[PDB]
Amino acid sequence: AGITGTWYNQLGSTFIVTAGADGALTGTYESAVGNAESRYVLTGRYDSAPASGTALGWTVAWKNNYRNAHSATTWSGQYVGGAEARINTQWLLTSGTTEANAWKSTLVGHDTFTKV
Amino acid sequence: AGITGTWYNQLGSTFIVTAGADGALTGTYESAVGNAESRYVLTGRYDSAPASGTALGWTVAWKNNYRNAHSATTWSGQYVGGAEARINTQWLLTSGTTEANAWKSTLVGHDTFTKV
Amino acid sequence: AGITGTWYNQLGSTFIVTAGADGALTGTYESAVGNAESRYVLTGRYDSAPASGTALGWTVAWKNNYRNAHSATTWSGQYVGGAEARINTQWLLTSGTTEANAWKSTLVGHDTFTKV
Amino acid sequence: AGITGTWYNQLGSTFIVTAGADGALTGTYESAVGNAESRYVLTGRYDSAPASGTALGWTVAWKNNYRNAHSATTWSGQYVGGAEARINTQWLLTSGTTEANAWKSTLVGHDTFTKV
Ligand SMILES: COc1cc(/N=N/c2ccccc2C(=O)O)cc(OC)c1O
Ligand SMILES: COc1cc(/N=N/c2ccccc2C(=O)O)cc(OC)c1O
Ligand SMILES: COc1cc(/N=N/c2ccccc2C(=O)O)cc(OC)c1O
Ligand SMILES: COc1cc(/N=N/c2ccccc2C(=O)O)cc(OC)c1O
Repeated sequence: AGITGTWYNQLGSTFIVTAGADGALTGTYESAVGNAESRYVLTGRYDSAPASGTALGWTVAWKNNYRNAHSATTWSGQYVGGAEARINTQWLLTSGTTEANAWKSTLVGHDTFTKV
Repeated sequence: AGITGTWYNQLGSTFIVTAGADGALTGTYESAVGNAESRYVLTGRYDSAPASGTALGWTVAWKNNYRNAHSATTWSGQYVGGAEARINTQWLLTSGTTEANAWKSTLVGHDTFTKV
Repeated sequence: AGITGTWYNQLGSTFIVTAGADGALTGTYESAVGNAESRYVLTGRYDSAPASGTALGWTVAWKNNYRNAHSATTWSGQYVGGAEARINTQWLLTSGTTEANAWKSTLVGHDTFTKV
Repeated sequence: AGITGTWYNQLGSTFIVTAGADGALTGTYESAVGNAESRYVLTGRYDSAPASGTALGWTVAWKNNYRNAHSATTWSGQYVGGAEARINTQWLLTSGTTEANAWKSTLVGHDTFTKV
């Protein structure tokens, strides 16, 4: 219930998610940045029996019917309930690269999600 | 096909994955370290129409029928096919923490998966 | 000039730094969290001829005359001038560990520094 | 003594370091990748009174007499002594960027240094 809903990050990206009773996370992601357009499928897992924030993570491969950025982002964070529910994350964005360029394949950042 | 199979990291953890034609990653993860025992459900996404490496990612919430470590790991990387196929990753392990311990909620590492 | 001064992060930690004409960073760090007390020596490097933020980084080994946490933090970020000068960073905190526990040796986070 | 010497990462970059009794790391870094040429000054800190691995870190701003990549890398890790001494690190490479490209300013990787 807590997790399920629409969330936006500081970049203006949109995350629509449903938390299943089995610890599954499914929804779609709409990105404000990068080489993207439209929504992308997301899938993740969360602690369906948390103690403290709720640990969760999700992935988006930046490929839909319109574009392919040949990359994937994984968000690792925790959900924090209250008046102002937030999802605090750290993410890794890996681009498919040649062996020579593999060293600079992964970006790291942090996103804060606000529930609408 | 290539991604689909049983993989092992340096630590001896086992990742059994099924790669869907649509870009879905589904499977089971069995760890060799941490507050864990047995297999855990994994879910991810991958680039199903790659260009050189194949971008992918997945999440495991460290909760099963036996234990709950109140944490989740996300692996972000690329599959490199060939005679000696590998999955080179970087991971974030976030524990559910109180707001006071939030600064030290996330661990970062790298794992190399092979079929051996 | 820009970089040189007293800065505080969101945790209430204190960073006193002087930027040398040669791209050197020296000062002391006073931590609000962890197993620390008093100041610790810091050393870093910055782009003394920036274009865009100014790229910089610094390290602190958590050892002084009073305590030893057997760990080191490296902050990688950029300085951004203006009315409100800020240092936006990502950090890695590695703890000396045995080979068995090396996998969980490194924490990752992000700090924003405000100049006073 | 142990840390002091010439080390090489997987990429073939060369790290010449001097470890001070007081916990200072000073030296030169010569890269094998990126918008770089020649040696760059490095500065860091290390635990000079370790317990098993030895925590350390260092920074290189990618500016010298020949080029300026307007970026800086920080390596955070541990020195493991013995017959086959190694320095296992994780690094953050931040480029100076405009505020619009700040989200993708930082790369993350891992380097293993040996004396061979
Ligand atoms: C690699 O190239 C691309 C990058 C991209 N980054 N998104 C993100 C990545 C990490 C964290 C947040 C976002 C966020 O959007 O909130 C999005 C793309 O789809 C537009 C794309 O093609
Ligand atoms: C929350 O702290 C925990 C950490 C944990 N590390 N595993 C991993 C973490 C990152 C990358 C690989 C592994 C790997 O095992 O391959 C496993 C746990 O199992 C419950 C656990 O609770
Ligand atoms: C490992 O154990 C310790 C950890 C510690 N984290 N500091 C930090 C680490 C990363 C980022 C910010 C801080 C910050 O303080 O702003 C500080 C210690 O000195 C108190 C200490 O012993
Ligand atoms: C700003 O983008 C750049 C990246 C760059 N990568 N080096 C490294 C980065 C991280 C870890 C190891 C290395 C290593 O070389 O061992 C080197 C540059 O030299 C100017 C440069 O400009």
